Amino acid sequence: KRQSKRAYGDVTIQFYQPLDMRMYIPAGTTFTSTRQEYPQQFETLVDYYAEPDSTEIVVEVYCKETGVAGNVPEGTINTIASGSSLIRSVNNEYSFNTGTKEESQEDFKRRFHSFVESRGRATNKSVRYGALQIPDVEG
Amino acid sequence: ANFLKNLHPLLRRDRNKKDNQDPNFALIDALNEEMNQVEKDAIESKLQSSLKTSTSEYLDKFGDWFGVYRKTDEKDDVYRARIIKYLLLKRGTNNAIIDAIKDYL
Amino acid sequence: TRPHASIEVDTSGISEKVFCLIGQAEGGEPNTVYELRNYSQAKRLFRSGELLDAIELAWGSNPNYTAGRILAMRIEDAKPASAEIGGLKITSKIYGNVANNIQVGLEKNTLSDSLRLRVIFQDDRFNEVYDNIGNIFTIKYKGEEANATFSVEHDEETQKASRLVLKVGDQEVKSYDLTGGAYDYTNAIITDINQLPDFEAKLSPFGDKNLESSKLDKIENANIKDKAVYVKAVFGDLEKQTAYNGIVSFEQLKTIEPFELTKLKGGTNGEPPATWADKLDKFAHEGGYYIVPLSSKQSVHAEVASFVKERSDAGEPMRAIVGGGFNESKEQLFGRQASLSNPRVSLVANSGTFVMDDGRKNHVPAYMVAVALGGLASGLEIGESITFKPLRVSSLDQIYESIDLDELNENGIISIEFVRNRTNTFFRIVDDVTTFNDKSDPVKAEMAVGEANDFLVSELKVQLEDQFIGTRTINTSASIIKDFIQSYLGRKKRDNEIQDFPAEDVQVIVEGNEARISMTVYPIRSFKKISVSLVYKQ
Amino acid sequence: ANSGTFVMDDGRKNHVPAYMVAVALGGLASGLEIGESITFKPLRVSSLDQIYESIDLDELNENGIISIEFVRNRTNTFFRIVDDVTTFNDKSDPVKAE
Amino acid sequence: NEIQDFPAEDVQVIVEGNEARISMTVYPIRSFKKISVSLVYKQ
Amino acid sequence: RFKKHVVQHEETMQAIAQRYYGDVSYWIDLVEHNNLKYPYLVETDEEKMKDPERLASTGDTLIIPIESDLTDVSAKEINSRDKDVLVELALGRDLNITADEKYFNEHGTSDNILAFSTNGNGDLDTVKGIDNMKQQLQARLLTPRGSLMLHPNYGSDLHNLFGLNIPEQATLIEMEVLRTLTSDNRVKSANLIDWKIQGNVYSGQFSVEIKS
Repeated sequence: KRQSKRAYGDVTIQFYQPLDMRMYIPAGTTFTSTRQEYPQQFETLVDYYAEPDSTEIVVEVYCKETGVAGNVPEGTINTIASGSSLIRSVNNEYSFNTGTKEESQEDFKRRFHSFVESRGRATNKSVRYGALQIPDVEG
Repeated sequence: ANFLKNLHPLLRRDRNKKDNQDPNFALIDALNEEMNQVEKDAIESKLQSSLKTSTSEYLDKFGDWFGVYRKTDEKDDVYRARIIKYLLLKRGTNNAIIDAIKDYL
Repeated sequence: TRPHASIEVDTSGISEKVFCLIGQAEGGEPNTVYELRNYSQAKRLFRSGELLDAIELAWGSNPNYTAGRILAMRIEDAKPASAEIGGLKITSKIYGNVANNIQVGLEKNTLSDSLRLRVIFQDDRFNEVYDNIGNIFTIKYKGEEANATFSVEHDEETQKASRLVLKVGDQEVKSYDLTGGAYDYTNAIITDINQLPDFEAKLSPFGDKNLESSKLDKIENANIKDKAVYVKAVFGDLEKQTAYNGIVSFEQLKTIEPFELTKLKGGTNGEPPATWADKLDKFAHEGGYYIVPLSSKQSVHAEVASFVKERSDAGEPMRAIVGGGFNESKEQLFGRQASLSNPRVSLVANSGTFVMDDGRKNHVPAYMVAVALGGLASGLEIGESITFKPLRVSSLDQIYESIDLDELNENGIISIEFVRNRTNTFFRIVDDVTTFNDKSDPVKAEMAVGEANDFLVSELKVQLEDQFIGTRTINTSASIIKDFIQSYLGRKKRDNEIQDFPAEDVQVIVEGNEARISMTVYPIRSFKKISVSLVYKQ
Repeated sequence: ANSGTFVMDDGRKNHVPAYMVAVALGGLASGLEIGESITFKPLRVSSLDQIYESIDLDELNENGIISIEFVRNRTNTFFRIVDDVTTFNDKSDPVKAE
Repeated sequence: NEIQDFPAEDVQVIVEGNEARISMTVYPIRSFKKISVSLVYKQ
Repeated sequence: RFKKHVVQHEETMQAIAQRYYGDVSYWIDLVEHNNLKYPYLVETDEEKMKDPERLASTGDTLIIPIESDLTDVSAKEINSRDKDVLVELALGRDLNITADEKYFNEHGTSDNILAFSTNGNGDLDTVKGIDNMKQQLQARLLTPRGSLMLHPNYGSDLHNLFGLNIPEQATLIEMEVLRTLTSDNRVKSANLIDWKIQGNVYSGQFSVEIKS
């Protein structure tokens, strides 16, 4: 079952030099698309605290827009609204696969019906369906 | 009918000389071309709307109306004249019946 | 100007007591104080960080009360990013590491023989391409003779167009002294070339150019009869097209040539300093009343304490609000109160969260809560107290129970109580008490009393300076000073800033070239205890 | 600059040179009360034999030459005159300039 | 209404019997030509 | 229509319905509008991280219908999923024609001034929300009263009000602008806050009360 969960994925940030302070990353921070053609935007649900000396940190970011429209190809998220001097660039190695769209109860019930009906055997209609299951079978 | 007249005054009505690519004008020009081409078809339909100049499908419609069926490989110029002659057929008199032999020779 | 209507729709919005902030941010020229009137401007001149977190919060902290004009300053020794190539040194207008991302290159178009200038700065998506740099105006020839040429001359001791010359065959036909005189503007050269029947000249179409003719470049001996030759004046176009029109400037060291796209270097925010003292002083004469330092180090709080003492003793009153750290407990606060016991400082304890209008939440240090509170203290009309007002803080790191609102408050430390009064936003401030250890004197103890004290003192100072110490004569008794002072306090009673004054109390003595007064005034205050007694009948 | 056409009261659709548009303009300017301007007033001209349009109506006016502008509707004749600038070079002083 | 307004206490006169000299300021009246009307709200 | 609100520290969902609609009883229908799972309001964000879209926590926005649309099932369904897209839909969507913002403010009350533009990729630009409302007010002000080919008595006589800059002309201009701005029913009122003169230049500003 699908419940319109907004798209999310791991994102990594890089800095010029190793840090010398526990930098703050507020919840609600916006990671704007670097590509002009992509109006998609993402927000950070929970605060993160950079380590004292770690040169790189990975955080989880959720999209603002639900549905399949929230999916983005790899190498698109490379800008941060709350920029800083220490921050160099942002990148997402893995693509956003968790984009989800919710259908109606009928669409949920129809696949179940089709699966139950498909389990029938030793009948004309079931033989016909099982022949039509393999490709290059028509009429 | 003049799509560049007759419209919202602020939509710019001739292209920007300031830079190369002007989608606004491209859209207006496409639409104006489409509806000018429509206007030209609707003016061109004057000749199709009269038996004296109807051609292709419309002349076949006229000939079906009058009952005179198009002969195979018949051009419009002779088909119109045939229709006009057949509408003014001259038959019933012995001389007229003899003179009708020209169409049977 | 062309006659037209024009209409702008303004995002420039999204009281008297001026309010001061100092902190870190990746923008702005250092040491100078700025004046800010709405953050849609401030956001252009700073970038982000604590100072702009504070400002966007300082004006939002209560729905009906907010600070007026804000004064701000960057506590950094920043330097800009720069590069050198060709005869040009490049300097960025913004000071900070952010400038290092800006890129500039010069490319060239062989067809028009003009230079393509491009700026890239992805972080604003700012990207601009200036072309047709070079080719200021054309010279052209129309006579029948053999050959026609021209030349610009540069005198070395000025590095400026000393002469412009036209020739026919092998003899000069005209001259122009372009250092200084009639031809200082290219408009005169264009007209006075066209006047000659044998010659012609035409100006480039890419809007205005019309440079001062002193900044032409040295071109010599090109055949006019063969070519409609351009005069280039490259550095004139750089000024004309990138004076007021860019994020990055140029300065001329000497020939110019194209170069690849390059990243600027040297831009540095600068490490924090040891002290704030000889930079904190700079707010003095801009007239602010409330000041807050955006840090937690106890050294900084001792310099602010000394600063406020230094100005207030001068007749230049000021008051500071301070807030240390996150999550700090009671014993640390008492240690910090004792260590910082002077009046005109008000330590604010709590830490919590705030939400800027872009949707962004925050985990908030106590000096930010002091600023949010300072926004109320400044925005309220003179003399009225912050006490029991709602503070609009979204959530708090609440440890500070009812008993602590006796112990914290009686030791002179401000706090916010969690309060379940549902009729408005929940949190409210308990009291307006100062850091000073002694309860007795309200002028020291209560911020809403010290404020009205300072303004009354200062105004009565100015009036006595006006009327008397401008020294028209000694022949104006003590008795007339008694009359003037009672006149004056009659306006303070009439206009509702003092409750009353027993006019009979005013006692005046004069000692030649000096006089002295004693008086009594009943101050206006907020209520702070309401006691009801409720009694029964029949 | 412009040369217009006027419906002359004989029924005579007269195409008319520029020095005669100057009459039509000067006549209007002369009749109004002192201190009013031809600025943004309409003229009863029928049509124009013209090059100049909105960007040219920066260029010409900025250099001190008057011209008539086409406004597509409701303003009485579709035509109003952009400015009252004079031929003097320096526009900074309003007494000389306008 | 032939002038917009004038300051009365900014007039200077000088005289030598053979010639008088005058100085005066006037604030002129002329047609509007730029109208800049701005819009704000409270969202 | 609706009112905006935010979750406060340890505020219960009962408390909101009671404060705005009077009766506490209405909270039950009010949770369906904000599409909330049982922990309808919960203090902690690391608890919102359980399943973020189906909850609200401290600092999050909420939607508050007017009482007439409280009982409508269609309003419930729409407010459940659209969330922030409410404001855009409620202010409506339109093609963006402020392509040259620097330019149209150099030749107002002249025609041919606005033009389509492109944002994103391969699609005409569009405007929504408050920007749309501004753009529409802007276009309405810069259009003469009888120049659109249908539904005339639209626009302004701003092209007609050029005069001797004496104050009566300035009050007249103020009144025309206010009429023009108050024509749209979506806007509540306008009022002037400043008018100012610079020789032959008018300047002034107007505050407009847009419905929530």
